[PDB]
Amino acid sequence: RQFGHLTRVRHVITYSLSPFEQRAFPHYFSKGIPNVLRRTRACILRVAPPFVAFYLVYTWGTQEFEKSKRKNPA
Amino acid sequence: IEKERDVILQELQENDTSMRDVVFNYLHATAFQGTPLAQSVEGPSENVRKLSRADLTEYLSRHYKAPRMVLAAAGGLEHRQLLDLAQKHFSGLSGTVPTLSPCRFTGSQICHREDGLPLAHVAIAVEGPGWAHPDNVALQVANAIIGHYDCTYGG
Repeated sequence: RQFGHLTRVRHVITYSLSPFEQRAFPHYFSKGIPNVLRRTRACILRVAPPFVAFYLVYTWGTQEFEKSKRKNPA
Repeated sequence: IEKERDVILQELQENDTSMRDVVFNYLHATAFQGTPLAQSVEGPSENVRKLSRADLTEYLSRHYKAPRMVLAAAGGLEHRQLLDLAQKHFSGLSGTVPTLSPCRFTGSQICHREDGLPLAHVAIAVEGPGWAHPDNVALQVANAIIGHYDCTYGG
């Protein structure tokens, strides 16, 4: 497979420019950083809470294990 | 003015068929983007449906002026038969205007993808030097070094 016999296209225009005629990193800080946060606010709630529990189960996994080797009053 | 205003809009439908003229219209519109030269010659439909007698009056009132006009002729005549007629008729011309902005060049790509057609007219080009620049003589050769061909030459 290659270009030429994939599918159909009709009434579509494409504009584009050389790289040399534009800076590589414009608006990186200015516009990127909100887009980072917007990318963040759409994903954290479905990614973190597993790892949140993991941090806790990693915590309680040690403490209970830590106590068990410590003796009892007898 | 109103009749022709329909004639124009009839043609911008026609030039959809004039695929060669489509390309050069697109091409000039890219490299010279943002400048006046990116404009077409016939113009958008919109301005043709907003044009005025007065804008033409102003346009006429500024560009048609003797210091920026030329008369020329050839054939079985004499240069002095003619010189009186210009001194006769065009002597009444208004013989008295901005200059040029250097129209830059851009390297940019444009692509009007359309698979429903038989073929694809294509164009590519670069900066040209201009008129007075002498190396244009050389380039007209190189265009002819590569020459041309269209589906008919028995060579």
